[PDB]
Amino acid sequence: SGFRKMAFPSGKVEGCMVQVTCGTTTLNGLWLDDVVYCPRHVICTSEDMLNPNYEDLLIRKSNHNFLVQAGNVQLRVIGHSMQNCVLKLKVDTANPKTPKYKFVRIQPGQTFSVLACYNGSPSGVYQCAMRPNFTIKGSFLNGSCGSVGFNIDYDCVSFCYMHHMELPTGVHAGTDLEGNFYGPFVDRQTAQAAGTDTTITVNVLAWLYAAVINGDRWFLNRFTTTLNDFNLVAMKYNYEPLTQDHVDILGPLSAQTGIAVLDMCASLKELLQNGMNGRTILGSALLEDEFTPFDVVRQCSGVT
Amino acid sequence: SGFRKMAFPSGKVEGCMVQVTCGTTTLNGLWLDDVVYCPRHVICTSEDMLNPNYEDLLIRKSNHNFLVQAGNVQLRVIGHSMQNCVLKLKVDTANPKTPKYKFVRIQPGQTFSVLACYNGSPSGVYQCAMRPNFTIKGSFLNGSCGSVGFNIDYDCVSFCYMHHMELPTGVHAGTDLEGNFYGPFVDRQTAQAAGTDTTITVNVLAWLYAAVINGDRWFLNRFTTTLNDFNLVAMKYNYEPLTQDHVDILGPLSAQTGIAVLDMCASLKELLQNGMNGRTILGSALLEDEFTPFDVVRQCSGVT
Ligand SMILES: c1ccc(SCCN2CCOCC2)cc1
Ligand SMILES: c1ccc(SCCN2CCOCC2)cc1
Repeated sequence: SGFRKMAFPSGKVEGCMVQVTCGTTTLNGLWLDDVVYCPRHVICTSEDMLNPNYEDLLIRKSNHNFLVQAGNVQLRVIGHSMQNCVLKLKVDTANPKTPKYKFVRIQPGQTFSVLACYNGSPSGVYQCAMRPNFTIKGSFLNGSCGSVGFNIDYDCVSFCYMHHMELPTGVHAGTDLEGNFYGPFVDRQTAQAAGTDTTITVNVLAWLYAAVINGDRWFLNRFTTTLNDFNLVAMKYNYEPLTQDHVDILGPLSAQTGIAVLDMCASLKELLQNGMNGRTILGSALLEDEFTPFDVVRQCSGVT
Repeated sequence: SGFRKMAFPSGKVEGCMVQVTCGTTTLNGLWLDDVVYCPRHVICTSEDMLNPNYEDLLIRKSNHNFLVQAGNVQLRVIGHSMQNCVLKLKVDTANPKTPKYKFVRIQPGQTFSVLACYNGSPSGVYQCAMRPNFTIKGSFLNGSCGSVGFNIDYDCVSFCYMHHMELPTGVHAGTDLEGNFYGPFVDRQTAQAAGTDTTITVNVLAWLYAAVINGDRWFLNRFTTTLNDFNLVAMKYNYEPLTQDHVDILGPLSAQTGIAVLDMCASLKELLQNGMNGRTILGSALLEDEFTPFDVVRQCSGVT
């Protein structure tokens, strides 16, 4: 029993982290096979970052300008290319610790683990969610760029995020591993404001199911609702609309607990309208939205 | 910027996890050098667990009754001994992935990472604290016993916890790596009730400092207090007494922020007396106590 905000074990990703230096900028890269992936802004001076022309800055860079260090050993760069907002540095050595892997682009509401790194060395691992406004709420200091977000399926690491920047509001923006930003963000030091940070409703419902499975049940009420009625309440409270696809994904948790999805929606509706009245659910005084239905099943069933 | 509940990177510990089976009981062991450490209740039938005599049960066990599997490869057991509530299985092979390590016994209020494992395979990593009642609030299903808690200092893993049992209240109890339980708990299926789960005051103050460093400052007030006055409030709210040792440990955070420790105590006093009034601090609607002063400095400074 118990329910914790749990990250994937980080060892497979730890084995992939390297330091990339270009001139005076050092950040992190991801070494998979004979390619090192890193944010393209590694080529920028803090001056360049106000309005960088990346193609023009890169003309001034040779293979030997990218210094790649894996532990205390230098890798030989034998090619480089820019794919969207990432650089791919071809090295002469395949990473011997390369796990089975994929590159995936996640949808808002999806959770993943971040291995926060500095100078190619891991500092910590935490769980977070792609917010509906395509930001994440991370913990990143200068030097953390190129840190990655991932999910694991048994022995296959799916990489979904590489860290690139902090908005003036202290929320985080980044790319998939093909270098495409999540949301409308660009790798430039400009005014970039995030949109509404709505609550990920299907994840709150998943976590309420986790609560019931773990014996936190005070919030279960006598009511039900409809998807349309619930959705009127969701819109009022800046919650994401609930779809039938979300209802279907919650089916296994509904089945385990015997609480119909729409009844749990009616419990959620009362919590929104009434507040928690100083009570907690799974040690939280707010409704947690960074567990997916898949996360709750995985944790509640003990998948390795 | 940002502040996350962050676990240590788990790779060094992942390399140490093995499956231990005795008869029909499978749980996790920790393989360091040529010794595998696991809970002694691996020798018990669910029947034995009501009133086990471990010395008598162990007489019936030979080296060949302990099946130790590291990945898909069997280890040869060449000796076994019982140290308090752990078994030490001597194997014929030193773990080649043995990190630099220590065994430490932590104090209540200290935080550590747990690598939750099943059948010797890692499922997840999370951060938690030794509660003042010597329980922890984990996420452990059947088969998770022998999962370990640890801290890392650069390249040295300090192991502080091995998981042994769940109390009837769904909180967790375990040992240090010499097999001594934290608190008064025993490895028997009996009535064992936990004492008061007080709040770890020095950790709340550390997290309020983290909040100020990260720009969450609404709760800063115009007041100060004394250690005696604060402590009268702490006792009323089931907070641990604050000592001058705690004040001294908060000194670096006081210095960074320019907020005297006793002024932050006065802010905490007002939050206790007034509540949060529907506001949040670092995305929490309650006062978080599972970050130590050392954790806040580590995260806020980017140690690897
Ligand atoms: C993010 C990162 C990688 C992928 S793999 C599919 C992408 N393709 C395949 C390779 O050419 C470019 C487009 C998906 C999402
Ligand atoms: C917990 C686990 C191990 C230690 S090392 C010091 C313990 N000693 C040394 C070995 O003999 C038994 C006593 C400390 C706390």
